Amino acid sequence: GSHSMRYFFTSVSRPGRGEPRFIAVGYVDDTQFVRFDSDAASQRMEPRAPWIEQEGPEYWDGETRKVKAHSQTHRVDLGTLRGYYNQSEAGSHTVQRMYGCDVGSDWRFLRGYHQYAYDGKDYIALKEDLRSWTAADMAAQTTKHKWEAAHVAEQLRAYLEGTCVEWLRRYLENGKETLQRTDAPKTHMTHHAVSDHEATLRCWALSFYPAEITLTWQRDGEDQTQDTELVETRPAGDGTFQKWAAVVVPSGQEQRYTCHVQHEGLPKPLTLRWEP
Amino acid sequence: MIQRTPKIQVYSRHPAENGKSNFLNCYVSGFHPSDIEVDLLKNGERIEKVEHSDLSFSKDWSFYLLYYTEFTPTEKDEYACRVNHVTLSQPKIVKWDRDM
Amino acid sequence: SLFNTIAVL
Repeated sequence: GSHSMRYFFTSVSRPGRGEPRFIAVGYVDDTQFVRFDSDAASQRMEPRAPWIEQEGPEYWDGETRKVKAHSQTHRVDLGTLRGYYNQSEAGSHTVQRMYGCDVGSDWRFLRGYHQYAYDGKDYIALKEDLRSWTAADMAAQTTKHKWEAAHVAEQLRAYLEGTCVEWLRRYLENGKETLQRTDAPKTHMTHHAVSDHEATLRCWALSFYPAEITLTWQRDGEDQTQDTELVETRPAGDGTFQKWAAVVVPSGQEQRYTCHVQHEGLPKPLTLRWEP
Repeated sequence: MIQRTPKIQVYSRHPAENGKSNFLNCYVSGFHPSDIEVDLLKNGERIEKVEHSDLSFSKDWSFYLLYYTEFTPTEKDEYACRVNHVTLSQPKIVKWDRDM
Repeated sequence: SLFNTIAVL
């Protein structure tokens, strides 16, 4: 299928004392593989998947140097932004950045992105052409004009189209045993008497990867939305995901209802029915 | 300065069986800003050995974190997650239901 | 692998 490499960066200013807290994490698809935390003792980029551990010392050195450079850029930006928004030095503020690349099922470049937020709202983003920027407000507009004049996008474009893809492909192959494996949902149904006249059926999808999944209930072969509940997809902690969906039904009518499960790991969708 | 209140789920990693070791999860998501206090509780008391995931965020810039601990469920022990955040006028407690 | 040089605002 398609794949992506994405890096996420957060920097939170600390007005009482010291420098901004900075946290960076890197993902391939739904798998975290590296982290940096400015408050950790190591002051190094750290592995978070086994397959990255085979990278040699020059890798770790270079990623550490780069991530620390990123932390400084975010520090400077927090200053610039407090000035653009005419904010006092007293409050804590946040910058967030995400960049990366997607490839298609042929592992060739599909799209690149580079987005920035301030205090949890869009600030500036690279357009899909990778040559110009979209600014959300008049402060970001000043950034857009500066970056366009300076051709900030051209080295970034070359990274997103070239370097990013080359690394993503390297990781996919070195991480093959997990990154190229789908884990189909392990499914089951539970039944819970609510009263003498109504029951809850809960359809479970467990231990799947990647996280994208669809669970739908049908009654006599038509989609049912009322009297249902769905939870957000949640991490199990072991790199896989969980979800459930439930429906409330008249006792004795359980067999009318089917739960339908769609996932990349399933060549055909699964249908579950309470007929135990 | 947008603020968003956290969603909370409390659940086990594996189907819970009394006397079998497991992991108790508190998943907090949808929140902004990122400073958040999360404790897992056994019969009301704060559990000491709790780890958490590295801070990341969703497509709408809101933050998510997994807090977890090893535990061994029993018939009578109650577990919960307690969360405090600038958006809450008091800490929110969600009890673990083994069927959810 | 990270990008080598992110520019400031």
